[PDB]
Amino acid sequence: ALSYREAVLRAVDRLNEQSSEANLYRLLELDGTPKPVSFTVKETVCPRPTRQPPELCDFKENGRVKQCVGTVTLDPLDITCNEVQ
Repeated sequence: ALSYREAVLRAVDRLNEQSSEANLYRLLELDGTPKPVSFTVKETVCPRPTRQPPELCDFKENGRVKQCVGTVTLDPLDITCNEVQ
């Protein structure tokens, strides 16, 4: 469970690392073999090149919200996030 939650936060970090957007996204809601994941992330006030954990970054109001899905290994990134329509 805990390792699970941590792998999701870790994924959020990777999405931010691979991102091309201006700001860091932060976890909004969390809904051996890789485990399925489904969670939403939301845009924060912190600009992408910032060595600040996203959880210390306030959400941007009216900031973009995305739904991410895929998998995580409790020990490559396999999640794709699409803006919520």
